[PDB]
Amino acid sequence: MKIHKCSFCGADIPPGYGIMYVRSDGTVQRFCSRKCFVSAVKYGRNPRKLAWVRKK
Amino acid sequence: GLKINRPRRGSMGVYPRKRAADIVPRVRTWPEVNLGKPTLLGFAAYKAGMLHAVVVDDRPTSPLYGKEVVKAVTVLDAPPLYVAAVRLYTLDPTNGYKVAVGEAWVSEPPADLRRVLTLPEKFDTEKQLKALEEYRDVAVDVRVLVATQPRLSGIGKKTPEVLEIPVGGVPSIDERINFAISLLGKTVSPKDVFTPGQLVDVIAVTKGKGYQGVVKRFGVTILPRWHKHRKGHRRTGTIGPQAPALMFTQPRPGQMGFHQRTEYNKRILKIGDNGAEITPKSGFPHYGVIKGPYILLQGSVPGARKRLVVLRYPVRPPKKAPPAAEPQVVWVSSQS
Amino acid sequence: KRTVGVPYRFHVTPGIFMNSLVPVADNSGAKLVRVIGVVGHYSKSVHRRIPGAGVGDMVVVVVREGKPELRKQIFRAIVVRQRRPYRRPDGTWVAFEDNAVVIVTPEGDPKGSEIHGPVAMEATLRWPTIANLASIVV
RNA sequence: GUGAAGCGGGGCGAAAGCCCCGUGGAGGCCCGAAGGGGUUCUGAUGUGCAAAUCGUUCCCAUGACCUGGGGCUAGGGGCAAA
RNA sequence: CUUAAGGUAGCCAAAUGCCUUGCCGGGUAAGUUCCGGCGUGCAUGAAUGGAUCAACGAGGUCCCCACUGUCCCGGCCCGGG
RNA sequence: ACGUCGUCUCUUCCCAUCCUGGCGGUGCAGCAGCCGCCAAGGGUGGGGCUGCCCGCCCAUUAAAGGGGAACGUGAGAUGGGUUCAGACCGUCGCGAGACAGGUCGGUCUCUACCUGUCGGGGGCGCUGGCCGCCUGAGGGGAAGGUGCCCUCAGUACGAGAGGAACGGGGCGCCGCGGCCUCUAGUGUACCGGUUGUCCGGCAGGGCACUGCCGGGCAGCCACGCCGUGGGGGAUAACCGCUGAA
RNA sequence: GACGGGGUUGAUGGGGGGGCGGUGUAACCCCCGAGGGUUUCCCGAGGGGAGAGCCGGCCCCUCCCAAUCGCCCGAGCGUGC
Ligand SMILES: [Mg+2]
Ligand SMILES: [Mg+2]
Ligand SMILES: [Mg+2]
Ligand SMILES: [Mg+2]
Ligand SMILES: [Mg+2]
Ligand SMILES: [Mg+2]
Ligand SMILES: [Mg+2]
Ligand SMILES: [Mg+2]
Ligand SMILES: [Mg+2]
Ligand SMILES: [Mg+2]
Ligand SMILES: [Mg+2]
Ligand SMILES: [Mg+2]
Ligand SMILES: [Mg+2]
Ligand SMILES: [Mg+2]
Ligand SMILES: [Mg+2]
Ligand SMILES: [Mg+2]
Ligand SMILES: [Mg+2]
Ligand SMILES: [Mg+2]
Ligand SMILES: [Mg+2]
Ligand SMILES: [Mg+2]
Ligand SMILES: [Mg+2]
Ligand SMILES: [Mg+2]
Ligand SMILES: [Mg+2]
Ligand SMILES: [Mg+2]
Ligand SMILES: [Mg+2]
Ligand SMILES: [Mg+2]
Ligand SMILES: [Mg+2]
Ligand SMILES: [Mg+2]
Ligand SMILES: [Mg+2]
Ligand SMILES: [Mg+2]
Ligand SMILES: [Mg+2]
Ligand SMILES: [Mg+2]
Ligand SMILES: [Mg+2]
Ligand SMILES: [Zn+2]
Repeated sequence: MKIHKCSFCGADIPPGYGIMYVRSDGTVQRFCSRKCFVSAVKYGRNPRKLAWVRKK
Repeated sequence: GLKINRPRRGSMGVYPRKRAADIVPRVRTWPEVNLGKPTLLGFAAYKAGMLHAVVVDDRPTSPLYGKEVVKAVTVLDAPPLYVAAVRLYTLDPTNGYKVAVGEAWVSEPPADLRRVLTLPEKFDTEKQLKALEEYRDVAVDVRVLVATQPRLSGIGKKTPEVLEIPVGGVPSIDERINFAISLLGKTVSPKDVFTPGQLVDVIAVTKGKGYQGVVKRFGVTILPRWHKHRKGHRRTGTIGPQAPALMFTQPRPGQMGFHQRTEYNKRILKIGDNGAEITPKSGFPHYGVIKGPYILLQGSVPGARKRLVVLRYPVRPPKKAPPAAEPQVVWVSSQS
Repeated sequence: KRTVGVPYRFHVTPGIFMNSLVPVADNSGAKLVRVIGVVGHYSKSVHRRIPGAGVGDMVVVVVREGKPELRKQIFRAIVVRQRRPYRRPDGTWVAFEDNAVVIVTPEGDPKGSEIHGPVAMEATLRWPTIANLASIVV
């Protein structure tokens, strides 16, 4: 019952949602959805360049 | 026998896997519970959907004790049950069978009951109660006949479901009879039957899946190196030895789902009065909204998303009872 | 007697299996190992099922890449990182960027004197000797 | 696509010679359509579309190459890279 | 001595070695196959061709990297039945 | 004319029991081991080598038992070996040929008639017709099986080295039954990007068999989640009480 | 085939409005744009602002359309032990 922020889009993540991703360097990232996870990790997208993140 | 040992594929304890004879669960077993006061030993409700909740673990020996944990929960839409009749049972001396000896009905049954029953314009309840009293001294069990009120549920249908629920709680048959008679023509709400934090068994007909193959129905393996096999791979190789011939234990395709199943020891997390506090703003998918009382069960429940589900007091409760205090549901996923 | 870990081992979706090649997350000399066994009450499988392990589980490994005197030697190791996402008993879903093991003695003491990278909390709770060297615990 | 003989230029060098670049256009040469063949899936078909086929994957593809018309050799005989 | 000679150069548990998963190394966590050696070789050997692999191979085989629904272990979808 | 090895798949049965349950003996101190008896409810797995079967071996494991079913099961598969026609070697034979010696290659046919089995329907009967709620003769079940850690306790035992147990607490693995909230897969509903060409250009669109690529609701689903027990009775091997002949 | 729900005394399917959600910000308009030219009012891949736009085999509300008109099955009687 502690609310985190998506590491990509910045939205609140209610409990029981999303994944916690641990980078090789030890940094813990949280993502609200698979859409934000693949954008941030697999496809290396820039959150500032995505309109749906900018206007969220 | 087998070249390499392994357990059989699927259970033969649910043979035959036929469609349930009725869409309403028919409960075979009702426990003997000592509550100190008379009460119904079960309730019936409609399965609305599933959510997840943040619940504080209250098991002192549990490794997660005192922590907030996320649990999947099932929401039941539970409008009050309407008590239409009282039936008495005795034991037939010839064989020991339980046999109904009579029943007394409410004088003016609701008009929706006429959709399922052939009723008179008026029941003469006082005569029926008088006749019933003659069998009091041979009574061993008393049950009420309840009708659901689906108009008060999110389904909105009109035809009710009718079933018997016994009265228990005290060992004295007479007080159970007196309590059952006092219920004639009244409604019963879930809070009259259960208390939050207790365990219940659930009985329902499971979700239907139609005709299914042996791979899905019994879990037999797809033939390994699947492309090699002429005449298909979603099958058993052989269907038996030379003798005995096709046995009833051989996995075969057929109806899958729409069976009655019983699951044990599901904890009631919350019994609410108004379902607007648990209904998601989008509504329950494929169900609708809950406007009256509801039951929040921990875990999953058999049945499709509008099935009528029977809850009863547990028949195989664990040795250690759950804590007396109500469980602390911090947050439910349908809320902000 | 030695310090005890937690008595419990909750279900974890296994990430590595027989003949998986896993990097080593310590300074014991080994760099890459082949998984050849799973150790414990959870190692037992059924017909055709390949045994597998998750974070916190102990495995049997063979050194494939590393120092010349450790090559082809059989050791025990603890899974500390896992790419396969797994659900913690509190309901949190966790995944790592890579798989990793740490070489230990059969009693659970690490062979090397340092552990590189983050270590799953399942590993540190079950094996207190690993908890001692884990700089970052997640 | 490769780039034989042959033919230019440049560089090193004492002579011989060696090296780089170009030109040239050889070969039962290479990749690959047409065409020819017929390897795998032991695929489909297997009361077939078919008394030998279809898909796929393949082998050759300037030559001991593929192909039309005409002609010759006939049964204890023919013809056979067999 | 026996039907003449008496297996030379080489080559080998060979597509040729029964015994035999021969013995010793390599490679694997584990190799009845494979590779490298060994050889009184059941029953190897010189145009009956011996040795021999550059180039070539829809030939038969082993190892390594990459790769993957082959598998762990099954799921959902599309067209035609 | 009964398809010839093995394997795959799938079901069941036996017990002469490998583990799990019970008990006893021991040259049983403990930890282990060895031997016998009852007992077939459940388990008996993953790999390397070889066409195998068998066997040897590797890492685990409570243990990784053995047999029968037309050497269970090719109108279910597979086709590596054996065991056709081509070919090579060694050996034998004057020769053509031969070898259960090695070796390379070498078509696995059938629209299911009956019965069986699995599921799904129509009727007649149930002593006039019908509706609703019940009962329970019988039938099926493995619906559960089995490990680990802490405490007990570095205690009993023991010269030491070593080193238990009952009870109590926690959690898995395998199986079974559900479920779709989470996560994962899909998602030719849907939205977007973009290649070639065609519709004069823009916009919108056809085709490239969703053109390709990315995301993805519902649904389905497992790689996800939930449930999956103790008790009573008579007994087996036997251990005892009282107790005569 | 069956089963379950509704059938006007009605929210059963559709339409319309709202909720919730997927994708990713349409059109139009304004600004920036490497540079070039009818010289700085033109071309120009693209970037920014406001507005998203499209869509839902889900939920609610609302009788606007359709759940109509119709076609059938059906016990009734005797007899004996
Ligand atoms: Mg085949
Ligand atoms: Mg050529
Ligand atoms: Mg063939
Ligand atoms: Mg074929
Ligand atoms: Mg056919
Ligand atoms: Mg070619
Ligand atoms: Mg010699
Ligand atoms: Mg040679
Ligand atoms: Mg030799
Ligand atoms: Mg050889
Ligand atoms: Mg010789
Ligand atoms: Mg020769
Ligand atoms: Mg010779
Ligand atoms: Mg030669
Ligand atoms: Mg050739
Ligand atoms: Mg015959
Ligand atoms: Mg036959
Ligand atoms: Mg025959
Ligand atoms: Mg016996
Ligand atoms: Mg046989
Ligand atoms: Mg056959
Ligand atoms: Mg047969
Ligand atoms: Mg063969
Ligand atoms: Mg052969
Ligand atoms: Mg042969
Ligand atoms: Mg001769
Ligand atoms: Mg057939
Ligand atoms: Mg029984
Ligand atoms: Mg299941
Ligand atoms: Mg997609
Ligand atoms: Mg355009
Ligand atoms: Mg066109
Ligand atoms: Mg198209
Ligand atoms: Zn996000």
